[PDB]
Amino acid sequence: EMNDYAQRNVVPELQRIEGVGQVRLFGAQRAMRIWVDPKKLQNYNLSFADVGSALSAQNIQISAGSIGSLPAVRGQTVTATVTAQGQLGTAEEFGNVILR
Amino acid sequence: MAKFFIDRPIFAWVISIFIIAAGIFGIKSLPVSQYPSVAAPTITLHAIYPGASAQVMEGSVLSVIERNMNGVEGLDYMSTSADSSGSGSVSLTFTPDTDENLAQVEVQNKLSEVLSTLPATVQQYGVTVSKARSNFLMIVMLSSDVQSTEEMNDYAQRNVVPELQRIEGVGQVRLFGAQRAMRIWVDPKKLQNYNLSFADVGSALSAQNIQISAGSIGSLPAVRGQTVTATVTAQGQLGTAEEFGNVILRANTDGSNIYLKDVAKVGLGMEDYSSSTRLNGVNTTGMAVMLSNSGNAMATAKAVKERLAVLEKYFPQGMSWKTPYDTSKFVEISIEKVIHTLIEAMVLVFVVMYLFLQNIRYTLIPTIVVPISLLGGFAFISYMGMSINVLTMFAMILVIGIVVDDAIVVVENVERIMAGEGLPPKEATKKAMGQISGAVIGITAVLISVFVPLAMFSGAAGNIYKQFALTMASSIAFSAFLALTLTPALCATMLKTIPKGHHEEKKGFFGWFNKKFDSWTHGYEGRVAKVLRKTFRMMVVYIGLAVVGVFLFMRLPTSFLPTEDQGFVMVSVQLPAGATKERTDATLAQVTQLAKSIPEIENIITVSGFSFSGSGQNMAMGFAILKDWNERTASGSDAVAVAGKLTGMMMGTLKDGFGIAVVPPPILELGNGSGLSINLQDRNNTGHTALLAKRNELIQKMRASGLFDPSTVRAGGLEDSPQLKIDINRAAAAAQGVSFADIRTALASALSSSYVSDFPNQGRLQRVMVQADGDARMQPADILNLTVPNSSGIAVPLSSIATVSWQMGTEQSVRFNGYPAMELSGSPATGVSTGQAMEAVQKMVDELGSGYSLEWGGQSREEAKGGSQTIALYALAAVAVFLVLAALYESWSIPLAVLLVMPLGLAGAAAGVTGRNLFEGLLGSVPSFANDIYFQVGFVTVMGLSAKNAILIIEFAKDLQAQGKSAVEAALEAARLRFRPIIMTSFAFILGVVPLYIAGGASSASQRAIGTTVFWGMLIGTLLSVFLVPLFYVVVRKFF
Amino acid sequence: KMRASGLFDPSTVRAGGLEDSPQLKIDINRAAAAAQGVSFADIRTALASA
Amino acid sequence: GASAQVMEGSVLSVIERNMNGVEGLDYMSTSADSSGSGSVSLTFTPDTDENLAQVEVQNKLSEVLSTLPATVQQYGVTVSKARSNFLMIVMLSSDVQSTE
Amino acid sequence: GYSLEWGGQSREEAKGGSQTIALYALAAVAVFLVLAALYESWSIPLAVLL
Repeated sequence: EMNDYAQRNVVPELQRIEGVGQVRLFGAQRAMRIWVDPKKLQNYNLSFADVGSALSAQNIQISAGSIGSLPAVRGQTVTATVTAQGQLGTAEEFGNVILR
Repeated sequence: MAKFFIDRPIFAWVISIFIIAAGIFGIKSLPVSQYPSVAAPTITLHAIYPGASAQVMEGSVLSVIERNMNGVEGLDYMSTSADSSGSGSVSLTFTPDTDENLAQVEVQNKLSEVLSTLPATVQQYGVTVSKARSNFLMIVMLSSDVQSTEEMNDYAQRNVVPELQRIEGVGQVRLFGAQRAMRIWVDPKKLQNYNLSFADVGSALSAQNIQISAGSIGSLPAVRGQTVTATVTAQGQLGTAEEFGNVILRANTDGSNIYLKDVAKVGLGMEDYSSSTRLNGVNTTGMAVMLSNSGNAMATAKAVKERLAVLEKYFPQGMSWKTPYDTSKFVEISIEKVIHTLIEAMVLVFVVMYLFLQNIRYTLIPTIVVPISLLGGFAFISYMGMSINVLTMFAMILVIGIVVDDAIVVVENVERIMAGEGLPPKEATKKAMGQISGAVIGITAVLISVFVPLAMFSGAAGNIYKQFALTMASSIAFSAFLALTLTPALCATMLKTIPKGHHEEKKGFFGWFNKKFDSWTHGYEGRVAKVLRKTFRMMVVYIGLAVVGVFLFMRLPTSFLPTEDQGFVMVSVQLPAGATKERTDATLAQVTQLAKSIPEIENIITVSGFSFSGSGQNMAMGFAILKDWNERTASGSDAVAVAGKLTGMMMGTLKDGFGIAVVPPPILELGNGSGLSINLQDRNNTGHTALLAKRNELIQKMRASGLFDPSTVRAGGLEDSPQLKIDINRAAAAAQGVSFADIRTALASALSSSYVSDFPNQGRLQRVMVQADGDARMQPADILNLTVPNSSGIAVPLSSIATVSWQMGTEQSVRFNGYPAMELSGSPATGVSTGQAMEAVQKMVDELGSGYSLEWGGQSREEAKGGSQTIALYALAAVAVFLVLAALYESWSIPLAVLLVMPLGLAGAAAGVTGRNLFEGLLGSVPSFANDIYFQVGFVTVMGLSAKNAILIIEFAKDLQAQGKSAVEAALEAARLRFRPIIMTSFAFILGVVPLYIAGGASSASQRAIGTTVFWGMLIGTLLSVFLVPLFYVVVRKFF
Repeated sequence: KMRASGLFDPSTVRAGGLEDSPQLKIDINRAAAAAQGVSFADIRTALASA
Repeated sequence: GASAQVMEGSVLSVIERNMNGVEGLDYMSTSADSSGSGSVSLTFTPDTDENLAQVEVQNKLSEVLSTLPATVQQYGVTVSKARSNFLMIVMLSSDVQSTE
Repeated sequence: GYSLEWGGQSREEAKGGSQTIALYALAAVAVFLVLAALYESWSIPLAVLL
């Protein structure tokens, strides 16, 4: 938690000083680590490439667009931007990633 | 020097010739513009990503770009801005004294490795690295009334743009509009009828529309016996819409394959259809000709107009160029004003010298001395790498009296010695030079010591003051060197020997003028002798005048540059959220019909879909450009009255939306009128509603419990908008045959556009874009779900899985220094400085919880610094002038006698601007005079000239005491000897600034602000100095 | 007209550019490609891998 | 896969027409053969350092990198501020092996 | 419409055509100004320019 708070609030604030060239944080920031048991992949006949394809296909930003764009017909009045989340940000959501 | 240059007139004449030649070579090698390099290096990116909201674009590109733009040498601050259009801008502002090219290539080298983790959509359009600091020369408009916007844009890009940026002087031409592209208007009903989609259409557009590299017959590893080598050309790329209409999508087993002309609509169009430009109601393109550094602006505009006439000789039926706004005409009127005041100053100096010195051979001396000093000042301008602009010419206007004053006071002493002693002009000029050589050396050193700390500030005001300092100090030094060398030769060779008794025994008009001037001098000497007895009452009334001058100076408002008329008024139309382009165009047509009913407005430029306060489908802007200054010579003809009448007509006629009409200020980098901006940042990254609640709490605390003019304080960003968010249920998709990439591809193909490949269109290469059908995407009902991963699979639409419902979401995202922020606006309403308002808003943001900070941006960063740059430098300049006077007079107390004319100019200038404000407040508009840059430099010039007069009086009084005279007697003879040249240079300066007092037209506000300041300062300073300087000498001689 | 004039000696005044050579030109007929059943990816790969 | 017409018209033309505005530049000379290899030669004024000109060329080049085709953005535009004449020709000779 | 341009040494040789008379006039007026400064006469340096 302190290494994640240092990378987001302490490191980019003190590296804008005239003279500072490198800020080497002894540690690492936050990431989502998935520890896979290889003995369970032999039972369900799965591989790491299937997990990678399921993580690349189900976790992506969905940029839909807008309703009533600028090349419109004569008569359009209401314009509303469509926003789709379509993304994962918690561990209990990442636990339900569909493989097969 | 003075004894050496009198017996050798050619030795000074050739030095004057060298200074003339250096000034000519400097004038012929100076850049011409209107405003100098005031700005800091600023880098703008302008990334493109169509079909996205503000938060998605922010979390996609802005957080990845801004997290790696740290460590660059000289970075001051950074900000990112995004909206719902699809274009985000990252403004990186650097520190001064930093090279902008190295900073720009450092941002480019950082973006070269930032771009590797960017998505594939922003890599096709590319993220450029540009600079915000750019010049501005001309605007070229093209109206045809028979063609469209895209055809005129293509004609300008093919025949006008490559011919305008090839001449000398033009730096960069930027078009205002989208280029041509191949739009494929695809109907999804034919796709779901023929069981197609958009992915196969994009794959076909990437597959058939492609370039082939076939190689060459007879390569280098050849066989024994080959003689002929030939290359193979295989052109398999489409370039016609009829060729694009026959793109095979899927071939059947029997025949009749699916084309692109039966399930879609292929045709030429624009790229985004966002921005439009109109001039008086017709279709009009846009070109912003930007000047380059070290170039000319007067000849460049004439060359652009000649090239436009050559192109108009080959224009088609309808098209005609028209330039509504030009900045090159801003500088020819200034040079014309400089030449006009120079000619008028020569005329008045000739008139005064013919009235006083009663001859014509004396008048030839300053008319040679002054232009060589002007050329030496121009040579010192060109040596330091400066340029010619409005501030340089205003400083050359303000230095006119200073370079004639040393020419007058030398020849006055020469004529006085020749009339008194009857000597030949050689010995008389030698005696006058031995009298006043050290005096003019001390005057020159005092003027240099005054004008040096003006060029020592930091910021925009320092960049403004540096031009005035480096012009006026150089002109003073060159005029002093000319008065030391060349002027004794002109008084020695050109002058005639005065006749004893017969000269100064006039008959005619003058003898009466000589008798009246002698009676006035006797009355002035009697008044001085009456003043020189009661020293205590005169001292306490001088102390009272000094403290009331400090009191009148302290109660003045502050400014940097006052606003002035430029010839155009900027208007902005802001419709409510959820508005299309048809209501925006109707309101802009109403704005045009309102602006056509005003006789002051000449043209009107109308821009739809783009504004300075955020771009969108409802924002719009306009520029109402007025007529010339000759036909607008009235009371209600300035841009402020036109803006007020336009606001009053917009509030009464424009029903849909609201539109404000404000005058454009001076230089944007100097935000005079921004007040106090607050960027309320968040550190813990809570959300958007908590930051909005905190911004509302700050607004309510600054309105009800504040003094920040509560009628005008508001959020200076953009309000929220209703949206059409969805919630894709993964549990319903996992229990059915619904994947996740198919919904993404369906939404990105329906509600947004796609860029697949390029195609050649008459030499150049343009884009090919698929936008499906426009009519289908009108209602919020979206039913397109498909793609079961084993078949076509039409099972259920996006009704139970999507759960479409309306929401309220923001349409703008602004981040400051990595953290998101909200833009505010303050105002120092009623006589309150910003130094306590900053502490008040600091306490208001400190009394909240931990995790909410602030950051002053724009103009408030220079006012955030302490006040140790004006008072300390002024005290150092004053003590350095004191030490120069102690070196001159060989004493310590008499420099304190000279230093008592310094509050007199401040008191006179403050009383003059207060009288002008109270005179214009009862008979006109709001007083627009304050403690700006022009008032300060006028106070500096009247301080220098009053100090010069005081040094001359003190040097004339000090040498008369060594011959067995007292203090009051030497002061009386010094006043009697110096009554004439002081009133001579005062009459010359006042008659020179009389046209500067009532000047009207282009840039007339700055001319009035310098003119009334130097007028009242010179008047009150002379009328107090000629009665107080012998009193100061007397009360110092006895006091010590 | 620059040669054989007395000021410029012959056999040394030539052009400084590469002269034009006869090249091979391929015109793809998409109508026969649609009627016979060959896509554009096959001819492109053949011409780029030959 | 380009001739001498579209290569100098789509790649070298925009670079030549947008390279104007740089101070010191006296003349330009672009050349493109039939093998698809362009060469823009920018000649400056004498008495002027290459340190500022070499970064102003890269500043005026990166603005037109987005309107360039996607093929020339992968190979990039190489900047070589070298002379054209030859100083020395080092010849290596051996009678025991081939020249490769 | 058919205009010519030079290259390399020819550009410098074409640029150094009008420099000679201007250089001679500048050297002559420099000698004139220096000898008028030193010997304090206008008639002295006119006999040196001959």
